[PDB]
Amino acid sequence: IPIKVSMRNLSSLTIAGGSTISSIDIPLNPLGVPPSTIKGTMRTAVHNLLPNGYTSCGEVEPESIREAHKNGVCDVCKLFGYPDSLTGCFTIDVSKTDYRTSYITRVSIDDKTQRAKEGSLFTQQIILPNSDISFTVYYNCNDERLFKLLLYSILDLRYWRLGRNTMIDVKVNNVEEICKSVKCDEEINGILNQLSRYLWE
RNA sequence: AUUGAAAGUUUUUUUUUUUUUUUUUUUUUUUUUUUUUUUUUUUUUUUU
Repeated sequence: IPIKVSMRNLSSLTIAGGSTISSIDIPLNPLGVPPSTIKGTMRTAVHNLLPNGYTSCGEVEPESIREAHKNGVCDVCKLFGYPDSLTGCFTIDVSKTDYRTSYITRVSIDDKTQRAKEGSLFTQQIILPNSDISFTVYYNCNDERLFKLLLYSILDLRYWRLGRNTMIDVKVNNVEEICKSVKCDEEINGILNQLSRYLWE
């Protein structure tokens, strides 16, 4: 079930990728925004903002993940996949490319005085705000509670940082096919309506 | 059902301080309010 999600950053969004040829203190990924960044950020938001009636490992160590999975549910961990049990649950791909770029710099003001610290000046590469990013979340499994959890994940992504504490506003450009596919629930309809438009008009 | 897997390149840092668009520069120098015009004409200090 495809989910055509369009996200537009509300600030000077940026991520650090890398390049052998680079000079900016804060690099950028050559392709743009990778699916891994989105997936990890969404998982973090879900764990920190966990909807009622769900379980989250909230662990980085795979051994700790296994220890949490000793009981063995971790609804969030099931949605994002066991380390070595399930092949997968959902996929993220980004098609749009060719973002805008500009080099800015930042300082660190002294505390005792109000002047900039001598030698605390570093630069940062950013993506210009109000730039649209479209990515599709292909959920291949067959489960409604996990699908609702994924929708809650996307919704919570709105109230969450994405790269250098940069605010974002997620928008879903498909409600008709989502309702047509399966489980056009009233709660599902309400959350999809909430995600249908930007939080900030 | 890929040899096979699951991890946000993330956190954290105010491009800030020092500096009066300031001093000097007189809206003055010149030009007669003069110029032609008669306070003039008419009238008996006086009658029954």
